[PDB]
Amino acid sequence: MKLERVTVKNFRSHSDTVVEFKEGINLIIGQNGSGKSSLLDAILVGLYWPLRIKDIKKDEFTKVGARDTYIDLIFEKDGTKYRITRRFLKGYSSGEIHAMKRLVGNEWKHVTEPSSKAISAFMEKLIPYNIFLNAIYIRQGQIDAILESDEAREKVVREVLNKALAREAALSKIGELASEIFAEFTEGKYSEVVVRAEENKVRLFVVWEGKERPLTFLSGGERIALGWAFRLAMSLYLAGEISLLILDEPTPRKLITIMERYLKKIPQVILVSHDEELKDAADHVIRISLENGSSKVEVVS
Repeated sequence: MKLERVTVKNFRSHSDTVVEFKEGINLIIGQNGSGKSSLLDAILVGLYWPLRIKDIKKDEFTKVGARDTYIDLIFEKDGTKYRITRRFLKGYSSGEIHAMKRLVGNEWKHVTEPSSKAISAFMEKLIPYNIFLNAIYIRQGQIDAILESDEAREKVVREVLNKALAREAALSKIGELASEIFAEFTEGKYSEVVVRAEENKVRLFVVWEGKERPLTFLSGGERIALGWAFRLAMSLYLAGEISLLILDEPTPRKLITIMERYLKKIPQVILVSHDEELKDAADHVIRISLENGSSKVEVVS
């Protein structure tokens, strides 16, 4: 899946936001409170309405203000360009209008009935809900939680993936994938990460000199590298392949190398951050700022 264009009108601080996405790493940059994460949220809801994204309530779309709330997402998947349009009307005569069309030549045509249920049903076939919200979308805090502790890690795994028979196999596979990725991250310094399952506790080890070692055995960058390797391994386990990554703001140097080496091999990456240092590591730079109480976009690269 490849996002192309997102238009958000009257959702949170986005009065009239239009963003064009392209191949490679797309960096959305700006100070805190600019509305980047909310734009991501808008994309997610735009894709998977009326399913629950995070703790977002439908009211934010259906019952705020007098002006229409408008979400318009254009994306490509398997050669076909799709366009989802959701319009929420306010006031006395309030309601909802939902459409999903595909591009035939130079004209948009409905892929299904213009209703929430049908569009949802279609999207479930196009890209299942749990896939996007776990394989594609990397929510902020998950890496930390992975690197926090065994219980937290267990929490993250349980969150991302969802009867221990499948749990074990899943963690084994994820172990393999994570080994493979972490082997790349550390340039072969390590070749095997061990993911052990226990009663409400997922243990994560790295092998050194044949013997296993815990998180503290690693350097500062090696740990974050391991966390990323694990999370990405889980994504890969879920999707079977990584074509699109949407990265919520990573906690505020190894990120640069992780971007330069790994993420640039991915067809499309959407990254949100306030860190200017990342600009050189991106293929396309979109700057967003809060002005007069509304988000404002400018294209840099």
